[PDB]
Amino acid sequence: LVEKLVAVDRVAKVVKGGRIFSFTALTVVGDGNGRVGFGRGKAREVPAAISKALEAARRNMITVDLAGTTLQHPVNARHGASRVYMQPASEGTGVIAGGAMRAVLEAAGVHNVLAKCYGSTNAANVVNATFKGLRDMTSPEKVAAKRGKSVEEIQ
RNA sequence: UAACUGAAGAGUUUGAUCAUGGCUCAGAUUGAACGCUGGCGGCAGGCUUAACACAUGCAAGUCGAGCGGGGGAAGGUAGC
Repeated sequence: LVEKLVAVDRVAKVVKGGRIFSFTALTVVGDGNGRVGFGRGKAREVPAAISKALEAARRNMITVDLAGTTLQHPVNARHGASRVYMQPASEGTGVIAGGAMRAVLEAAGVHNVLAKCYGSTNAANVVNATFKGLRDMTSPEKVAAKRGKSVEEIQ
């Protein structure tokens, strides 16, 4: 099970006579063959936050249907102010995307894809948008089943 | 046979946060200039500014089988 750590940030909370500092961690876990999830964790120390984030990522998982090593069709997704566009590519292209998208795509098992961010580049929001798009991608068999047709009829 | 296949972000407003929004950076390119340094070859390029003023040399001649004159070389013949 491959695990990636997207970002680590230090946050502060104000009390009388000083401030309390903490750490947040965003991580993405996956199997490399269509199962992927992400999570966040808050702690006083960085390793504890990473462990909690990994546990949350393992608890929140979905299944993604791929076409070999690439996407089925172009995808547009959004979450808040972050918008993402993803497009299938031919073999040998690679993963042409930013780090936040790259982590999710590589954990989910995509090898050739072109991706682009618009709007805000906040890591959590970008991961959310990419996750939603991968969740909502469809497939010819599902399309044929829903329309009451055959795969060769659908083309 | 073939004539196309293509898109990455980062820093900075606050005691944290999300958004909006400017500024800055990572690329490619040049008829370039400057600083330090400097062996060779091939192929290219070389006043972007004053359509400012120009010394000097060259950059449009050729035809005697169109024509009349006129020159200077030799040769031959004569004499002394």
